[PDB]
Amino acid sequence: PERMHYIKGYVPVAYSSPHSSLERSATWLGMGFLLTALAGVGAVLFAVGANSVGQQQEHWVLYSIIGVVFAVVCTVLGTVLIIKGRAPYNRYVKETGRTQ
Amino acid sequence: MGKSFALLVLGAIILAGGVWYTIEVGYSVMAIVAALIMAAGGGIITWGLAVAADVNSPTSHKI
Amino acid sequence: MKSSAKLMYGPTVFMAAMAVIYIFATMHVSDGGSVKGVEWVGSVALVLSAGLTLMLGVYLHFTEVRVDVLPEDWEEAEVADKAGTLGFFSPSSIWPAAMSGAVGFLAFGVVYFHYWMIAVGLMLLIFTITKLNLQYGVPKEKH
Amino acid sequence: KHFVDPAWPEHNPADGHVVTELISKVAGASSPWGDDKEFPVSAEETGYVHPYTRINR
Amino acid sequence: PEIYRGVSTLDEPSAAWGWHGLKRNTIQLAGWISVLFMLGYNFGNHKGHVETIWLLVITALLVIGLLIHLFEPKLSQVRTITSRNKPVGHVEPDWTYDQATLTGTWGNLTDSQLRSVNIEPSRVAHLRA
Amino acid sequence: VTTINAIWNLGPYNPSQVSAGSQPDVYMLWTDGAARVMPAWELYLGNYTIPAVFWVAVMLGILVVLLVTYPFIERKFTGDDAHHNLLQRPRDVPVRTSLGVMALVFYILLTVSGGNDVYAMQFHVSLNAMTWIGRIGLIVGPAIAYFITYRLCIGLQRSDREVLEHGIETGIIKQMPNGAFIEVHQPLGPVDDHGHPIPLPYAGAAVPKQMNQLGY
Amino acid sequence: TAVAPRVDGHVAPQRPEPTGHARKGSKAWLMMTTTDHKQLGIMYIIMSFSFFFLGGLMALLIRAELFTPGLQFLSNEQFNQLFTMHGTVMLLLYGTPIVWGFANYVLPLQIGAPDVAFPRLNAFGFWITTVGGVAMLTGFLTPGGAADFGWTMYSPLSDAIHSPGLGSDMWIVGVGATGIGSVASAINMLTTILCLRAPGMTMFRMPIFTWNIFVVSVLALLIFPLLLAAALGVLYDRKLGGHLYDPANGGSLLWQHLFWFFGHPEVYVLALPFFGIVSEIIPVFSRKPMFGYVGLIFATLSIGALSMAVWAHHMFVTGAVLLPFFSFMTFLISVPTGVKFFNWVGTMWKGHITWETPMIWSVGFMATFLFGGLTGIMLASPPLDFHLADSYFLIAHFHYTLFGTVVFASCAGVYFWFPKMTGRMMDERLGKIHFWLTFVGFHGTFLIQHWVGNMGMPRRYADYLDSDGFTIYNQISTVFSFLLGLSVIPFIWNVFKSWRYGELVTVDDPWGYGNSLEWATSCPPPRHNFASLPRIRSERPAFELHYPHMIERMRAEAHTGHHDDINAPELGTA
Ligand code: HAS
Ligand code: HAS
Ligand SMILES: CC(C)=CCC/C(C)=C/C=C/C(C)=C/C=C/C(C)=C/C=C/C=C(C)/C=C/C=C(C)/C=C/C=C(\C)CCC=C(C)C
Ligand SMILES: [Ca+2]
Ligand SMILES: [Cu+2]
Ligand SMILES: [Mn+2]
Repeated sequence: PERMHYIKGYVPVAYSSPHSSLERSATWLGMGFLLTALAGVGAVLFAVGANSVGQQQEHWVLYSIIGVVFAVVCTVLGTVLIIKGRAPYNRYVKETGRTQ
Repeated sequence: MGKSFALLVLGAIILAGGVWYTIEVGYSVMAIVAALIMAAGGGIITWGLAVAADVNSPTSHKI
Repeated sequence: MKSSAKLMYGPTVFMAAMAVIYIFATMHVSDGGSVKGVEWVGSVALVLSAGLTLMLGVYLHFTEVRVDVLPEDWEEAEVADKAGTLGFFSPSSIWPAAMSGAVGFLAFGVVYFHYWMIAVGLMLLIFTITKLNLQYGVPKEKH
Repeated sequence: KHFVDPAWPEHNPADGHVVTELISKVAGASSPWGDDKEFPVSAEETGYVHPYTRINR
Repeated sequence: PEIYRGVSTLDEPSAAWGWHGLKRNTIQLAGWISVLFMLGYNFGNHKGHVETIWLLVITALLVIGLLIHLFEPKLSQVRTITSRNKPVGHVEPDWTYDQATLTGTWGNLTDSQLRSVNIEPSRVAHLRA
Repeated sequence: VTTINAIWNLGPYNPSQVSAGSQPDVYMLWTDGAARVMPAWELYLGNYTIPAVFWVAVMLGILVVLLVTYPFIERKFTGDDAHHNLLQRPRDVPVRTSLGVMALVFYILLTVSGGNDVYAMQFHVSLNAMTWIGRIGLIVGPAIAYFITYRLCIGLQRSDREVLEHGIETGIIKQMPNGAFIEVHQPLGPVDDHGHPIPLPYAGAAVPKQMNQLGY
Repeated sequence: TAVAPRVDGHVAPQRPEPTGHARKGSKAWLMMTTTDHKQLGIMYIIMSFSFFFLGGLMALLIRAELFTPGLQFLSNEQFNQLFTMHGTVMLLLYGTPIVWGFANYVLPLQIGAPDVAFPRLNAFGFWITTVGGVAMLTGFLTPGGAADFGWTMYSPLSDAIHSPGLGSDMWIVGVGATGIGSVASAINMLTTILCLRAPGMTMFRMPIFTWNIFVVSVLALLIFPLLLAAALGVLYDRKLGGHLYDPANGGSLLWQHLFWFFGHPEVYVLALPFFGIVSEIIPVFSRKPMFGYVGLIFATLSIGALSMAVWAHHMFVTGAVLLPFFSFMTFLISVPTGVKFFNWVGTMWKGHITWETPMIWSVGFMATFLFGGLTGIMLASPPLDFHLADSYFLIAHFHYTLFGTVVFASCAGVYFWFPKMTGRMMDERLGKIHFWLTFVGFHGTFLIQHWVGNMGMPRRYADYLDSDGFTIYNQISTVFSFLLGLSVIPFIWNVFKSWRYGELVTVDDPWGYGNSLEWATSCPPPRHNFASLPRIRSERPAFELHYPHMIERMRAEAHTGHHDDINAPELGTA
């Protein structure tokens, strides 16, 4: 423990190493929000589709705007959080020069 | 190759025996038994085809 | 237990977000072919499903900040690391079958709703559970 | 000071602890007879008495 | 392992301590008497025939069981080979011991492969000599 | 604390009146159940008749004779006449204990057939189905009881031998440096120099099967 | 990395004897007191298939009655009870128990543990599930028969007013006893994976099967107690004078929402483990590792996460649910299933496929479930569901998905792990016969029911007129249904014969290229599953154990355009 040791010519499977991104909570939370973001895409599609046949005439702008707002906040949150969770991996790749 | 011919032929008449009886009897309880005879014929047909499949591409090479 | 403590955060946040989205949606969208108004069944289920996954995740994380670098989680561990006692495991026991039968008797009792069957079922059930829990601690025969 | 059952294993709290609601020194469940024991033991140390017995013919 | 009053200790571990083996003829006799009684049951004053279906099914299964117990047929152990499985004369190498010793199935690995398993060949050159 | 035979609400006897649940006492229900399951076979011979209830008398008498004369029909097939003073554990005598459970299920089927009027009323199974359950069960259920009881007894004594030749399985599992998962067994008798128990001969006395039964 | 010195006169451990050599009485008391995960899993599997045959007999009776117009030998009541009990036993007594049986046998071998976390709890789960099964089936002994309200048990039809008779109650208890049996099985599988993993087996070196079982464990723990609460509420309304499910309280839609919130995760619980079983089978017989491993893990977790939001697409014709939201979510849940399909065909891409029996079953499962899910997408859109809902189109859809994911893939799993479970190999010829019979009989039975569903035949119809215009299609369905019934004869005979006289297994992996850890140990395993643990270093312990010379290739060709990271300098010191 406390440090790894690889000889030249040896390539391991990278997962669950101390530098791995799967081992940290930011990444998984970002996956959750990234999945959530597609709901806003569905919402805006529902709004404009209902508009296409002359329905939802009294609220369709609000539904489209709130769908887009939720989508953009969720997707940017997921992307940023994922990148934060992957920062240790980038530092390790700078450190060692091995990708796996 | 092999038994698959006869196992098919034995079925082909039994299936013919089934459907004929099905078109003979009216809507009745015996129509159920006619369906069973017909399906038994179909099963022996596929049984012949499956032994043929095993003979064409064996995967248990040594008897 | 690091990875599994933290991978539970995706399902729980997704369920919570769906719960809030759904509550706002059903309380506002007056679409034809449906009736406006918040529905409590479904929303309660979503929030308490998020609750279940959050309970699991938070307990596992709260525990995992205590434990050491176990060899099963160390990516280059040797088979000699885990040498020693793994733990105690029950070799055999008749009591799972007995208490399954007791629960069956109780269930049949509430089927017909004969009160004596319910009472005898509950008594038999706690008896069998107690015998299960005291199996490896019954005193030696007192002479 | 508090009482301690002598079956309790000895340890130094200053560098660890024996068992808590969250963590323990075992992967599975602890031994009902004490993890500090070292089974097996001798025949006479077992306390068992095997009976010789015969029946009529 | 000795035989006591007709039964082997391997089949009945307490064969010497009591009454263990009923003769197969007795089992047959009891079964046939039971079948005769259960076929007699269907000569009473009952009118329906659901009773008959139950009786006839159970007696048919009784007779099937009694016939197989009478003859006790057998099949042979099949001697085919299905896949990379090997015939009965095979000897299985301890792959784990070979892995942990670089001997047997893990012996004579080249330098590249030894590096591929995080083992420097310098610590192994004499072992493969 | 429990009422029994509340006669005050049954009224006095007169031969024209009867109740749905009118079974005899519990210890007589078997001889009621016999009368319920006999399939009405009656003989007519000119000026005479043997009623259908003579056969239950014959059956119950045979049932009582078998119980009365049991030790001698045990002798004739067991092939011994020794002066035993030590008891047999029932697991070690699978034939007799299997016949005992067989007789128990026979007696219980007779009993519940005697009480089937109440059983069908309460648990909602058809009354004809209960009589036929009694009839066919008095043949079939004894056989199933014999089979299961015999195999269970053999399994019990196999567990006894397993302990006596390998020692108690504590349940403490430990991993060796090779990764092999081993369970430390605690011997009862001496151990060979290879480090494993020497088997003890079974003696008919109970074998301890856990470590809480050695004081630990 | 350490290399040990040689041992003087070493001999491999005595691997256990195969099955069929057992003495008299060698399993009775062992069975009654069992707390071994693997024997217990075998009996799980046998009991589940017993219930499978029992339910399928009722299915064949249904088909025989619908062969022609007019009620030939069933009434309306008997037909109703038949489809109710067929659905209930096939979903709850076959499917979920077979899932937990395969989990109990395989998962400790895959994660390199000796036993499950809680043995007696596992035995309790088995026995209580069988108790629930017998309670559920006891309804037929009632003079009035068993429950008759469909496997969903919609209200007010299940009210005390509208469903008297004790069979309706026995269903409720039989289901509940089954549900807690499932929960007791799940408590183990989470705790086991969390606490008993082998050294060096990090979480992302687990096989895909145990990942699916993990996700299914959390999903099942979410949803079984909700069923128990709803069911106890219904029994409370029935036996006492309760009013919670009264229609004037909104009880009908309350029950529908609560039940289907339970029920759609149940179908995903049946779905994921068999996806995992084929995800283990396909890499072995194509001699290629699993394609997109962590991608498949993310897809499985995505299915688990989406299953909880999809539930109300079973109610598009109720006029109560919000259509666009649930239609969008049940479109989203198609994506990871398609990812899994793409990964399967990808790992098969330019492989060396050998066609032993489990590979045949796996490709058959893929072919069937493709059309099943393709039909499910059509059911997902409301405007098509307005016509399709609760018709024979729905029947064909869920029989495609269930018969594909459960029956085909469970048979694949049985053939795959029969060596490891018995120490003997199944008859190949009987296996092919069984496969072709089941395949042709199935597609004959259920492909034509799409058309009767479209033409207008509703589900659960016991009798129909000659003038309606769909008698010939039912006749074609019925003949191939009897063929489906006949198909299981070779399966039963093959299992029976192979158990007691089958080909003995010598090597640890008769298929040759087993990737997962259970193929490194003996056939059968010892009592505690492992006489020695390999050096676990990837998702293929057994493969890299048995083929050391392949390792340098296996680590190098893994990624398209793989980086130069093999040439990177040394990183530390011992
Ligand atoms: C194991 C058991 C089951 C599985 C698996 C299953 C899968 C699905 N089902 Fe289902 N089903 C429904 C929808 C789906 C969807 C969307 C999927 C998904 O798993 C399907 C995804 C699977 C695939 C295999 C996808 C295709 C694969 C690929 C690779 C391409 C990706 C997809 C693309 C590109 C989109 C498709 C493109 C197009 C152009 C169409 C709906 C409603 O949307 C109902 C209720 C209808 C009603 O009115 O009652 C329903 C009803 C049932 C019932 C009803 C029981 C009863 O009523 O009593 C059962 C038991 C059942 C079981 C199962 N079902 N299903
Ligand atoms: C896992 C889930 C399921 C499987 C598998 C399954 C298999 C079949 N199904 Fe189905 N089912 C239908 C037809 C079939 C047929 C022909 C088979 C086949 O797999 C059956 C053949 C397979 C067998 C396996 C039986 C052969 C038995 C033999 C050959 C011998 C028996 C004797 C013995 C002694 C057995 C040996 C015993 C030993 C112990 C060794 C039909 C229509 O043709 C409907 C709709 C009808 C309506 O109107 O609502 C239906 C309804 C349902 C429902 C909805 C119920 C409801 O709406 O309430 C569900 C959830 C469901 C699930 C499942 N079903 N099915
Ligand atoms: C009063 C007092 C004193 C007391 C109480 C009352 C009384 C007296 C009582 C008495 C009782 C008794 C003694 C009883 C007895 C009984 C008995 C012994 C019985 C017997 C029976 C038998 C039988 C029925 C048998 C049968 C058999 C059979 C069926 C067989 C079969 C076989 C086969 C089929 C083979 C194969 C197997 C299987 C399938 C399982
Ligand atoms: Ca009809
Ligand atoms: Cu669904
Ligand atoms: Mn509807």
